[PDB]
Amino acid sequence: ADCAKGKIEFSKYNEDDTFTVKVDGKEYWTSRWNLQPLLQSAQLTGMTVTIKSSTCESGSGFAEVQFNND
Amino acid sequence: ADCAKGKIEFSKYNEDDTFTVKVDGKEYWTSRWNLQPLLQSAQLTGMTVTIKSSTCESGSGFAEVQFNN
Amino acid sequence: ADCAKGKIEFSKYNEDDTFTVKVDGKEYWTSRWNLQPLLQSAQLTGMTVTIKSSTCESGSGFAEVQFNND
Amino acid sequence: ADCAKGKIEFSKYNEDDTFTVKVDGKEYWTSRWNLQPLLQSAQLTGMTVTIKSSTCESGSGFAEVQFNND
Amino acid sequence: ADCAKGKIEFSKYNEDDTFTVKVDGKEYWTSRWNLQPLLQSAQLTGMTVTIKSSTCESGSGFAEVQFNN
Amino acid sequence: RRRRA
Amino acid sequence: REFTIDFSTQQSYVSSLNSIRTEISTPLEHISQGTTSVSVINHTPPGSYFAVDIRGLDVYQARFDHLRLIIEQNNLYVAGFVNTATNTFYRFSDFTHISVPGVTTVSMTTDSSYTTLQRVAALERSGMQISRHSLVSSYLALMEFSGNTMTRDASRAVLRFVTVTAEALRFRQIQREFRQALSETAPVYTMTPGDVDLTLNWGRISNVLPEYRGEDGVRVGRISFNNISAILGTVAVILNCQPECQITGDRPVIKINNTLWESNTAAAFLNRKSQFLYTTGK
Repeated sequence: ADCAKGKIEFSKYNEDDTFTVKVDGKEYWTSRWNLQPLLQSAQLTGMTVTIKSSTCESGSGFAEVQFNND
Repeated sequence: ADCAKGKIEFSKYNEDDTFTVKVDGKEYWTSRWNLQPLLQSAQLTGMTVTIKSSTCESGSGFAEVQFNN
Repeated sequence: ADCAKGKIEFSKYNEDDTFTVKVDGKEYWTSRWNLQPLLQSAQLTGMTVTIKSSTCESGSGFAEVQFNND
Repeated sequence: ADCAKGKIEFSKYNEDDTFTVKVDGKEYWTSRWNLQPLLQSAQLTGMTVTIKSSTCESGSGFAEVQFNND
Repeated sequence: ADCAKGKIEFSKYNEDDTFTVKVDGKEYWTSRWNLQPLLQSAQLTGMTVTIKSSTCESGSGFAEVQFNN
Repeated sequence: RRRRA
Repeated sequence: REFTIDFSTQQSYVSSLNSIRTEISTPLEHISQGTTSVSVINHTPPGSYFAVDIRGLDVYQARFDHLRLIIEQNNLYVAGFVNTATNTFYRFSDFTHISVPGVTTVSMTTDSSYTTLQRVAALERSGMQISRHSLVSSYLALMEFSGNTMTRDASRAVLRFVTVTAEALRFRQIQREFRQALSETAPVYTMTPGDVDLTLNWGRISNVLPEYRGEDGVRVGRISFNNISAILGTVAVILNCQPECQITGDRPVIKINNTLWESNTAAAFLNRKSQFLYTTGK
């Protein structure tokens, strides 16, 4: 499902080494190491990101994300 | 050969561990993690990228790409 | 606990490969390798960060940090 | 020896995971992965780079490069 | 000891995969790979760096450095 | 917030 | 205040835009030549608007003359549109703070985001064509529109009219490219990806250009200016740096090798760790 599409409101490095972003008022975490700098770059530049996951409640995990210029 | 030339319209990391970029209306993907920061940096700075392949094809993989300011 | 919220006043790469930031007048170190470039870019742009740790005295360690848009 | 000094005219990721740059009209490639984002940053910002190698023919390899600002 | 404090005058990736910076007229090298982007970033954005080490003779190694805007 | 017209 | 944008000729159109800019903004000291500048919107209280009467769709004729746009002054957003024949203001859902006396206000369910408008219009801005003929069609669609929810054709009309009014006020590049469609040749303006990217970077540009002091270039995300004539040929009016001025952090710019960079852009490509460690650490 497309869970959220919006700008990153905050990001957080977690104690278990996963990485959280808040998008559309909901928090999503990922364990994909490759995504940590990419998500911070999106936050820094105000990219619209699309979080895709099988559950969309706040606190769900994701491994797929789109980085848009608009 | 040169498959596509232009700025990166969007990028996406997929659940199957591939990284897609859209360039000049066509989507291409790579599984080289080295290329993820290079392509995303190219996206956010507006570099012109040239995707190169042995066999150019929409929806096909690549691992050769030129970067120009 | 949320120990310190503010801009990074300086950062420091340490001989044991940990990484120190000063936030709200207190120094905090982390052994999370991935935080090194993320913290430096936060420092560069004046990003407000929140250091989270079990102890908040200057000299404490952390493995959790939030990157805010304030 | 100093093979080439100037701004990076283009860079290129290669299918064998090497990385090519064109400097002062000559092309050089490196197998050192750490140089890939560093050269990209140099290219983006107009650093003057000096390619250094014991072979300076165009199309040759390198693993030493100096980065200068204006 | 505070070996050197100032702007990075140049940086250099070396054939042995170490990384050299020149600060306040003196050259120092480090073998720590994650310092390579950290130092280049400092060079590009004009940070003041403070090289800290047991020995501070020109051409010596280091693995501690402070970064200030 | 995404760009408004 | 009320202004007219007259589409009769390229002269009348550019003169209209220049008059609006003179009234609502003040030139930057360091990006100004003659009376052509990058100007900063003068501060006004939140909710202040100006009206734009659309004229000249049929060259120099007093017809197709019942459309007015309501523009929030501090940010140049179109808050909605007025049918002056029916005295009805159709107002987007993100502008409930804009009140226009003397009209019947229809508060719409539709918000003014380009994402929403492009979805309802089934029309992407990249590659969108605008001609005099399609502006007449847009006008007729808006005059036929009724109700609280935007239709496809009303949304296409708003996409076209916002591009050639508010976005042209912001960007001399869009003014220059579109105005060719007003000539007797009646060619077609095609909005390019670069045009679209400009509109999407307006707030970031607005935060950076007040710091310009004659550097050899300016870099803001995907946008590059290599000299003052590139700046002036592209940008006309910027925000007074408003929430759109800041994404994160508090540092507008970094000067790198006599180029003025948006600090956030540089930070976003300098936050990479060692490449070998990144790629092997899966």
